[PDB]
Amino acid sequence: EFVFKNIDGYFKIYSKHTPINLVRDLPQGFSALEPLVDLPIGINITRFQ
Amino acid sequence: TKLNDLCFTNVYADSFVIRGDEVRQIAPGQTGKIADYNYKLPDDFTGC
Amino acid sequence: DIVMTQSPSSLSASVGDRVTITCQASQDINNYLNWYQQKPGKAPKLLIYDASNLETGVPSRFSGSGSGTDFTFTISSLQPEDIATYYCQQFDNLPWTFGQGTKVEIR
Amino acid sequence: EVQLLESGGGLVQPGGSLRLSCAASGVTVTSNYMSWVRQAPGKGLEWVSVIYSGGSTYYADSVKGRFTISRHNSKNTLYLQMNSLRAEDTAVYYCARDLREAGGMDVWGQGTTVTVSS
Repeated sequence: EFVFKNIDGYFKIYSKHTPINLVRDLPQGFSALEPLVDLPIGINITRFQ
Repeated sequence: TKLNDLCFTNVYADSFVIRGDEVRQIAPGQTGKIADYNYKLPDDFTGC
Repeated sequence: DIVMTQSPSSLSASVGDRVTITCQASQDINNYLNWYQQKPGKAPKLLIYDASNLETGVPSRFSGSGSGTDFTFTISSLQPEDIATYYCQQFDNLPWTFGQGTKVEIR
Repeated sequence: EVQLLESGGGLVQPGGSLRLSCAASGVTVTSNYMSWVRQAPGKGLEWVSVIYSGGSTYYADSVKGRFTISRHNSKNTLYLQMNSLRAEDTAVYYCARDLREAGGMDVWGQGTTVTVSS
Protein backbone atom coordinates (compact mmCIF):
# COMPACT_ATOMS: atom_id res chain seq x y z
CA GLU A 1 0.00 0.00 0.00
CA PHE A 2 1.50 3.29 -1.18
CA VAL A 3 0.67 6.99 -1.21
CA PHE A 4 2.62 9.00 -3.79
CA LYS A 5 2.40 12.60 -2.65
CA ASN A 6 3.69 16.00 -3.77
CA ILE A 7 4.65 17.93 -0.62
CA ASP A 8 5.22 21.58 -1.59
CA GLY A 9 6.73 20.59 -4.93
CA TYR A 10 8.78 17.65 -3.60
CA PHE A 11 8.03 14.03 -4.53
CA LYS A 12 7.49 12.11 -1.29
CA ILE A 13 6.42 8.48 -0.92
CA TYR A 14 4.56 7.04 2.06
CA SER A 15 4.60 3.27 2.00
CA LYS A 16 3.90 0.00 3.76
CA HIS A 17 4.14 -3.70 2.92
CA THR A 18 2.16 -5.80 5.39
CA PRO A 19 0.74 -9.32 5.60
CA ILE A 20 -3.03 -9.47 5.12
CA ASN A 21 -5.81 -12.02 4.63
CA LEU A 22 -8.20 -11.44 1.72
CA VAL A 23 -11.64 -12.34 3.09
CA ARG A 24 -14.34 -9.86 2.05
CA ASP A 25 -12.52 -7.29 -0.14
CA LEU A 26 -12.55 -4.81 2.76
CA PRO A 27 -10.69 -5.48 6.03
CA GLN A 28 -11.87 -3.76 9.19
CA GLY A 29 -9.54 -2.09 11.67
CA PHE A 30 -6.88 0.57 11.17
CA SER A 31 -3.27 1.10 10.10
CA ALA A 32 -0.69 3.79 9.31
CA LEU A 33 1.65 4.62 6.43
CA GLU A 34 5.22 5.61 7.31
CA PRO A 35 7.25 7.51 4.69
CA LEU A 36 9.81 5.85 2.43
CA VAL A 37 11.78 8.62 0.71
CA ASP A 38 11.59 12.14 -0.71
CA LEU A 39 12.99 12.76 -4.19
CA PRO A 40 13.34 16.53 -4.75
CA ILE A 41 12.46 16.68 -8.45
CA GLY A 42 10.32 19.82 -8.59
CA ILE A 43 9.15 19.16 -12.16
CA ASN A 44 5.49 18.95 -13.17
CA ILE A 45 4.45 15.51 -14.42
CA THR A 46 1.30 15.11 -16.50
CA ARG A 47 0.83 11.33 -16.59
CA PHE A 48 1.99 8.14 -14.93
CA GLN A 49 1.22 4.52 -15.70
CA THR B 1 27.53 28.57 12.47
CA LYS B 2 23.80 28.22 11.73
CA LEU B 3 24.29 25.77 8.85
CA ASN B 4 24.20 22.96 11.43
CA ASP B 5 20.57 23.73 12.30
CA LEU B 6 18.99 25.23 9.18
CA CYS B 7 16.30 23.30 7.31
CA PHE B 8 16.70 22.87 3.54
CA THR B 9 14.63 20.42 1.52
CA ASN B 10 17.53 19.42 -0.73
CA VAL B 11 21.28 19.85 -0.98
CA TYR B 12 22.74 19.63 -4.49
CA ALA B 13 26.12 18.02 -3.84
CA ASP B 14 28.17 18.29 -7.04
CA SER B 15 31.37 16.23 -6.97
CA PHE B 16 34.20 16.49 -9.50
CA VAL B 17 37.95 17.12 -9.78
CA ILE B 18 39.65 20.28 -11.07
CA ARG B 19 42.89 22.24 -10.85
CA GLY B 20 43.89 23.69 -7.51
CA ASP B 21 43.62 27.45 -7.99
CA GLU B 22 40.24 27.43 -9.76
CA VAL B 23 38.31 26.50 -6.60
CA ARG B 24 38.06 30.04 -5.22
CA GLN B 25 36.80 31.13 -8.66
CA ILE B 26 33.70 28.97 -7.98
CA ALA B 27 31.68 31.66 -6.20
CA PRO B 28 28.06 32.88 -6.46
CA GLY B 29 28.04 35.41 -9.28
CA GLN B 30 31.71 34.94 -10.16
CA THR B 31 32.36 34.41 -13.86
CA GLY B 32 35.23 32.79 -15.72
CA LYS B 33 36.32 29.99 -18.00
CA ILE B 34 34.23 27.40 -16.12
CA ALA B 35 31.22 29.63 -15.43
CA ASP B 36 30.22 29.59 -19.14
CA TYR B 37 30.76 26.02 -20.39
CA ASN B 38 31.07 23.52 -17.50
CA TYR B 39 29.44 24.69 -14.25
CA LYS B 40 28.10 28.10 -13.22
CA LEU B 41 26.68 28.81 -9.78
CA PRO B 42 23.30 30.58 -9.68
CA ASP B 43 23.15 34.27 -8.84
CA ASP B 44 21.36 33.30 -5.59
CA PHE B 45 23.69 30.45 -4.61
CA THR B 46 23.23 29.88 -0.86
CA GLY B 47 25.64 27.11 0.10
CA CYS B 48 29.28 26.06 0.36
CA ASP C 1 49.21 37.65 -7.57
CA ILE C 2 51.22 35.40 -9.89
CA VAL C 3 54.01 37.14 -11.82
CA MET C 4 55.62 35.13 -14.62
CA THR C 5 59.06 36.34 -15.75
CA GLN C 6 61.19 34.75 -18.45
CA SER C 7 64.49 33.27 -17.31
CA PRO C 8 66.24 34.74 -20.38
CA SER C 9 65.74 38.44 -21.09
CA SER C 10 67.99 39.31 -24.07
CA LEU C 11 69.70 36.68 -26.23
CA SER C 12 71.58 37.54 -29.42
CA ALA C 13 72.98 34.99 -31.88
CA SER C 14 73.80 34.55 -35.57
CA VAL C 15 72.15 32.58 -38.36
CA GLY C 16 72.08 28.84 -37.69
CA ASP C 17 73.09 29.02 -34.02
CA ARG C 18 71.21 27.14 -31.31
CA VAL C 19 68.70 29.07 -29.21
CA THR C 20 67.66 27.79 -25.77
CA ILE C 21 64.69 29.43 -24.04
CA THR C 22 63.47 28.66 -20.51
CA CYS C 23 59.84 29.51 -19.71
CA GLN C 24 59.29 29.38 -15.94
CA ALA C 25 56.31 30.50 -13.86
CA SER C 26 55.86 31.51 -10.23
CA GLN C 27 54.27 28.12 -9.56
CA ASP C 28 53.33 25.14 -11.73
CA ILE C 29 51.28 25.85 -14.85
CA ASN C 30 49.84 23.17 -17.13
CA ASN C 31 48.38 23.29 -20.66
CA TYR C 32 48.47 27.12 -20.45
CA LEU C 33 51.77 27.64 -22.30
CA ASN C 34 52.08 28.65 -25.96
CA TRP C 35 55.05 29.53 -28.18
CA TYR C 36 54.35 32.61 -30.31
CA GLN C 37 56.02 34.63 -33.06
CA GLN C 38 55.00 38.29 -33.02
CA LYS C 39 57.78 39.70 -35.28
CA PRO C 40 58.41 43.44 -35.83
CA GLY C 41 55.39 45.16 -37.36
CA LYS C 42 53.37 42.18 -38.55
CA ALA C 43 50.52 40.67 -36.57
CA PRO C 44 51.48 38.12 -33.88
CA LYS C 45 51.23 34.46 -34.85
CA LEU C 46 51.14 31.39 -32.63
CA LEU C 47 53.44 28.67 -33.94
CA ILE C 48 53.93 25.92 -31.33
CA TYR C 49 51.23 24.58 -29.01
CA ASP C 50 51.54 22.09 -26.12
CA ALA C 51 55.33 22.05 -26.75
CA SER C 52 55.10 18.55 -28.28
CA ASN C 53 53.33 18.80 -31.65
CA LEU C 54 54.65 20.65 -34.70
CA GLU C 55 52.17 22.90 -36.49
CA THR C 56 51.77 23.32 -40.24
CA GLY C 57 54.47 25.73 -41.40
CA VAL C 58 56.90 25.47 -38.49
CA PRO C 59 60.18 23.81 -39.58
CA SER C 60 61.12 20.56 -37.86
CA ARG C 61 64.27 22.18 -36.45
CA PHE C 62 62.26 23.74 -33.60
CA SER C 63 61.65 21.56 -30.55
CA GLY C 64 59.99 21.88 -27.17
CA SER C 65 60.23 19.81 -24.03
CA GLY C 66 59.11 19.72 -20.41
CA SER C 67 56.22 18.53 -18.24
CA GLY C 68 55.53 20.94 -15.40
CA THR C 69 56.67 24.35 -14.21
CA ASP C 70 59.63 24.71 -16.59
CA PHE C 71 59.28 24.29 -20.36
CA THR C 72 62.36 24.46 -22.58
CA PHE C 73 62.51 25.51 -26.23
CA THR C 74 65.35 24.63 -28.61
CA ILE C 75 66.21 26.05 -32.04
CA SER C 76 68.85 23.94 -33.76
CA SER C 77 69.29 26.23 -36.79
CA LEU C 78 68.38 29.90 -36.47
CA GLN C 79 66.94 31.42 -39.64
CA PRO C 80 66.25 35.00 -40.80
CA GLU C 81 62.50 34.31 -40.58
CA ASP C 82 62.90 33.83 -36.80
CA ILE C 83 63.80 37.45 -36.00
CA ALA C 84 61.13 37.90 -33.35
CA THR C 85 60.23 38.01 -29.65
CA TYR C 86 58.93 34.92 -27.86
CA TYR C 87 56.35 35.63 -25.15
CA CYS C 88 54.95 32.93 -22.87
CA GLN C 89 52.60 34.16 -20.16
CA GLN C 90 50.03 32.99 -17.62
CA PHE C 91 46.55 33.65 -19.03
CA ASP C 92 44.85 32.05 -16.02
CA ASN C 93 44.92 34.41 -13.01
CA LEU C 94 43.99 38.02 -13.74
CA PRO C 95 45.56 40.49 -13.84
CA TRP C 96 48.01 39.26 -16.50
CA THR C 97 51.44 40.45 -15.39
CA PHE C 98 53.96 40.71 -18.21
CA GLY C 99 57.13 38.67 -18.63
CA GLN C 100 60.67 39.52 -19.67
CA GLY C 101 60.32 38.23 -23.23
CA THR C 102 62.97 36.42 -25.28
CA LYS C 103 63.98 38.72 -28.14
CA VAL C 104 65.90 36.66 -30.70
CA GLU C 105 67.75 38.65 -33.37
CA ILE C 106 70.15 37.18 -35.94
CA ARG C 107 73.65 38.48 -36.59
CA GLU D 1 32.78 34.40 -44.53
CA VAL D 2 34.98 34.94 -41.47
CA GLN D 3 36.35 38.48 -41.36
CA LEU D 4 37.35 40.87 -38.55
CA LEU D 5 37.63 44.61 -39.22
CA GLU D 6 37.99 47.62 -36.93
CA SER D 7 36.97 51.27 -37.04
CA GLY D 8 37.54 54.33 -34.87
CA GLY D 9 40.33 56.75 -34.02
CA GLY D 10 42.19 59.65 -35.55
CA LEU D 11 43.75 62.91 -34.33
CA VAL D 12 41.00 64.25 -32.09
CA GLN D 13 41.85 66.73 -29.36
CA PRO D 14 42.66 65.47 -25.84
CA GLY D 15 39.54 65.00 -23.77
CA GLY D 16 37.56 63.96 -26.84
CA SER D 17 35.42 60.85 -26.52
CA LEU D 18 35.71 58.10 -29.13
CA ARG D 19 34.13 54.77 -30.01
CA LEU D 20 35.95 51.72 -31.36
CA SER D 21 34.01 49.25 -33.49
CA CYS D 22 34.99 45.60 -33.97
CA ALA D 23 33.02 43.98 -36.80
CA ALA D 24 33.43 40.19 -36.75
CA SER D 25 31.70 37.73 -39.07
CA GLY D 26 31.77 33.94 -38.98
CA VAL D 27 31.77 33.59 -35.17
CA THR D 28 29.32 34.12 -32.30
CA VAL D 29 30.05 37.16 -30.13
CA THR D 30 27.44 36.17 -27.53
CA SER D 31 28.96 32.79 -26.61
CA ASN D 32 32.69 33.46 -27.01
CA TYR D 33 35.47 35.04 -24.96
CA MET D 34 37.14 38.17 -26.31
CA SER D 35 39.79 40.69 -25.28
CA TRP D 36 41.07 44.14 -26.19
CA VAL D 37 44.82 44.73 -26.47
CA ARG D 38 46.70 47.96 -27.20
CA GLN D 39 50.25 47.96 -28.58
CA ALA D 40 52.72 50.83 -28.62
CA PRO D 41 54.42 51.62 -31.95
CA GLY D 42 57.57 49.54 -32.10
CA LYS D 43 57.08 47.71 -28.79
CA GLY D 44 55.76 44.39 -27.51
CA LEU D 45 52.30 43.17 -26.59
CA GLU D 46 50.23 44.89 -23.90
CA TRP D 47 46.91 43.42 -22.76
CA VAL D 48 44.07 45.76 -21.79
CA SER D 49 40.71 44.17 -21.03
CA VAL D 50 38.53 41.04 -21.20
CA ILE D 51 34.88 40.36 -22.02
CA TYR D 52 33.33 36.96 -21.34
CA SER D 53 30.08 35.41 -22.60
CA GLY D 54 26.90 36.54 -20.86
CA GLY D 55 27.74 40.16 -20.05
CA SER D 56 30.82 40.10 -17.80
CA THR D 57 33.35 42.90 -18.32
CA TYR D 58 36.69 43.19 -16.53
CA TYR D 59 39.92 45.14 -16.96
CA ALA D 60 43.21 45.81 -15.24
CA ASP D 61 43.26 48.03 -12.16
CA SER D 62 44.63 51.01 -14.10
CA VAL D 63 41.81 50.75 -16.67
CA LYS D 64 39.12 49.85 -14.13
CA GLY D 65 36.39 51.98 -15.71
CA ARG D 66 37.86 52.70 -19.13
CA PHE D 67 35.28 51.07 -21.39
CA THR D 68 31.54 51.28 -22.04
CA ILE D 69 30.66 48.14 -23.99
CA SER D 70 27.67 47.35 -26.20
CA ARG D 71 26.90 44.88 -28.97
CA HIS D 72 24.68 44.80 -32.05
CA ASN D 73 23.33 41.51 -33.40
CA SER D 74 22.25 42.96 -36.76
CA LYS D 75 25.78 42.36 -38.08
CA ASN D 76 27.31 40.68 -34.99
CA THR D 77 29.49 43.67 -34.11
CA LEU D 78 30.92 45.27 -30.98
CA TYR D 79 30.88 48.97 -30.12
CA LEU D 80 33.07 50.21 -27.29
CA GLN D 81 33.11 53.81 -26.08
CA MET D 82 35.79 55.75 -24.20
CA ASN D 83 34.94 59.15 -22.73
CA SER D 84 37.81 61.68 -22.69
CA LEU D 85 40.65 59.52 -23.99
CA ARG D 86 44.14 59.84 -22.52
CA ALA D 87 47.30 61.23 -24.10
CA GLU D 88 49.70 58.27 -23.86
CA ASP D 89 46.99 55.84 -25.00
CA THR D 90 48.19 56.61 -28.54
CA ALA D 91 48.64 53.04 -29.80
CA VAL D 92 47.33 50.40 -32.18
CA TYR D 93 44.26 48.61 -30.82
CA TYR D 94 43.18 45.02 -31.49
CA CYS D 95 40.03 43.08 -30.68
CA ALA D 96 40.96 39.43 -30.24
CA ARG D 97 39.24 36.08 -29.72
CA ASP D 98 41.13 33.37 -27.81
CA LEU D 99 40.38 29.65 -28.05
CA ARG D 100 42.23 29.17 -24.73
CA GLU D 101 43.12 25.54 -23.97
CA ALA D 102 42.78 24.18 -27.53
CA GLY D 103 45.37 26.36 -29.21
CA GLY D 104 45.53 29.96 -28.07
CA MET D 105 44.99 33.01 -30.27
CA ASP D 106 46.72 31.98 -33.48
CA VAL D 107 45.67 34.74 -35.91
CA TRP D 108 45.17 38.40 -35.00
CA GLY D 109 42.75 41.00 -36.32
CA GLN D 110 43.66 44.26 -38.06
CA GLY D 111 44.30 46.83 -35.34
CA THR D 112 43.74 50.58 -35.73
CA THR D 113 46.07 53.35 -34.57
CA VAL D 114 44.56 55.96 -32.23
CA THR D 115 46.44 59.18 -31.44
CA VAL D 116 45.17 61.43 -28.64
CA SER D 117 48.22 63.70 -28.68
CA SER D 118 47.86 67.40 -27.87
